[PDB]
Amino acid sequence: CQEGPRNCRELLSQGATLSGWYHLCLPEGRALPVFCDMDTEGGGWLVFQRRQDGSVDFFRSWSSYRAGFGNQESEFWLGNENLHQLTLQGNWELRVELEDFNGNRTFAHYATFRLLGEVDHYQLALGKFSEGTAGDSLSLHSGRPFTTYDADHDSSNSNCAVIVHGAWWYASCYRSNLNGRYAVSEAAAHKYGIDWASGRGVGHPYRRVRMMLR
Ligand SMILES: C[C@H]1O[C@H](O)[C@H](O)C[C@H]1O
Ligand SMILES: [Ca+2]
Repeated sequence: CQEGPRNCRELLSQGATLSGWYHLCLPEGRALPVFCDMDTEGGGWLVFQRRQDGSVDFFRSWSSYRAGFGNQESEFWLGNENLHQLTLQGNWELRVELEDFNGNRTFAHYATFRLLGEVDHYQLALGKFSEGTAGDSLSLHSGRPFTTYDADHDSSNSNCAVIVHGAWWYASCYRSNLNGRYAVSEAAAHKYGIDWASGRGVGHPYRRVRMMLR
């Protein structure tokens, strides 16, 4: 791509008012299919992660997390390199949306979100918590490198990704684990699941999750 829209706000501004899959032209001149939410909170949100049904396996390698994986019509991880490139310029606010098995929605908002490069293991650079009924469960993870089952960078004597079955900016191990193993009900819940500590707490998973930037 020579050029095209740099982000979902630009798309909205030019009259793309329906949420859905669009192409962004990234700073290096590469076109990237992304999901834009044009409707929630004024719209213009780049949805980079979504859990909905357990249809997609989230227990994936460093390379899969780097490049992205999943299905456009359901669950996906956009990819760490994409997120690093997107967030190299500009301030992007993070909105996390969580929905439990009862359909109760709760949200968390952080002022900025940025990923460092692969050399720094896509370390998370997270702004301060602004508001959210779900509470703050990502602050712990700021300043921490990403780890996967084949790339242990956490602060644990073991590999947190293996132990807890996911991929995240693990410490030893987490306050949030949104890329963790899917569970279709509280009865099928895993020891460590799609957890938000300040929300429903560790071991008490959610039914739907999105992470998104604007
Ligand atoms: C071993 C450890 O794993 C994570 O950090 C959980 O949040 C709490 C705990 O059980
Ligand atoms: Ca370790």
